[PDB]
Amino acid sequence: QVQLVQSGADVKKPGASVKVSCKASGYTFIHFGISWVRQAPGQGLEWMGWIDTNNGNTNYAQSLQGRVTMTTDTSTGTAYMELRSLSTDDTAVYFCARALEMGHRSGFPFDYWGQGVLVTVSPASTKGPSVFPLAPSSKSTSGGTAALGCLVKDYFPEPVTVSWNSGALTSGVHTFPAVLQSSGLYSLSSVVTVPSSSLGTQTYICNVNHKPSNTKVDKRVEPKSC
Amino acid sequence: YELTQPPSVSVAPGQRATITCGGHNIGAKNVHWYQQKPGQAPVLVIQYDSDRPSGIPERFSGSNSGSTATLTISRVEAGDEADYYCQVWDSGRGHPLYVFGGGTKVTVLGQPKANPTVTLFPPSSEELQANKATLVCLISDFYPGAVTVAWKADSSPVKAGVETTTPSKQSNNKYAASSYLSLTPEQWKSHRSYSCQVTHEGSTVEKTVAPTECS
Ligand SMILES: [Cl-]
Ligand SMILES: [Cl-]
Ligand SMILES: [Cl-]
Ligand SMILES: [Cl-]
Ligand SMILES: [Cl-]
Ligand SMILES: [Cl-]
Repeated sequence: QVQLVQSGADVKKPGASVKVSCKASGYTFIHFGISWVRQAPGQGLEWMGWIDTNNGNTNYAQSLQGRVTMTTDTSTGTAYMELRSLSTDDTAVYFCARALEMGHRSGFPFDYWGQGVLVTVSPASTKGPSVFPLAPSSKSTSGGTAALGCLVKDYFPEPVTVSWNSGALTSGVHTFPAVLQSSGLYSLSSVVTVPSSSLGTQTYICNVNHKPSNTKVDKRVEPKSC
Repeated sequence: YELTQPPSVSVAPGQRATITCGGHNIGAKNVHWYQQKPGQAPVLVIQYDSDRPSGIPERFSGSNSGSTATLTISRVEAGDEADYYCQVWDSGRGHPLYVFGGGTKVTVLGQPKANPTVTLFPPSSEELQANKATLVCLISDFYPGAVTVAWKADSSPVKAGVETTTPSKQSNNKYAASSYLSLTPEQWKSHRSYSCQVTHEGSTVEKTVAPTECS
């Protein structure tokens, strides 16, 4: 069976370069080209370029002109993609894919793919979060339910974990995946839905843990003074 | 060359899924189709408009004519839930290229429809006092797990400063997603209101907050 095996990804600073590898096996390496395709988190597939493993032809996407270079090493059956002058816009999963030929009169489909590797571009050093309360509505004066939460802002790297009331509150909790801002810093939120009649009696504390910075925050979330 | 796909399709098991890919005279091109499940690389399911690679089930078919190419999954099965992408090659006036469509999220229905709950938090007093401001729009308890989020200042759409997460499952097996609008304190207090509008399965729910009102 055809296999394409990728490595070389890392966290990179803006301005740096990355070189991703794609090691092929199970077919005649020099008789199929290799395309490179990237996918920003939550977004679509974008073609970067293609290299002919037999003759060295390289065709690059116009939007990457000048800052991508593709090479191969026939002796090891490996293709490489170097991307220079990285910015936070380049955070993406990078795939290689087998594509027989691409030329002025042909463009074969991508019939086998590497697993994909994540390149994260950020200027940030390790940074603990700033935690702000997401207070329940001032209108939840009576019965029913009320949402409240914690906003966990501007940390690096992943991950953050959140509990409520030291793990005593689990029903109705959801901690969301993080967003990655153009600053290269992550943020997320955690929410819990509680009886609105508890808002004056029960304390609510979010327990935020960011192990990379050895930070723990216990943030009290109270109704608003207005 | 531009390829246009619908963002999402919902289909019941045993019914026909239709995924379109629009382009100018796309019927003069060959279209290839890919299937991608979470955390995985894409898989080629149709090549050259209508040809099934070896190993692709016969319920996948394709056609291409005029300005629309179509991937059809007949008698769709639960395991066919995935994102689907079309792709073409173009000679590029002497600089050849490939292009992908934006992708279509195909949900194969496996639980009851659930309309989203939307909760919009204004900037906290604490955050404002730190000279920052974040509107936090939390979207919960919905299915299918596909939404579009749109932000407004007063009545005017806002695109800059927005980050949105891809829906993922809650403890109760419904989906939730989150969206954020980052603003300066000055921007926050200089408009009458801000809104988060969530589109789900053809209809919309909007929540509004105001800097002068205790939400
Ligand atoms: Cl290597
Ligand atoms: Cl593309
Ligand atoms: Cl749609
Ligand atoms: Cl795969
Ligand atoms: Cl395969
Ligand atoms: Cl069948």
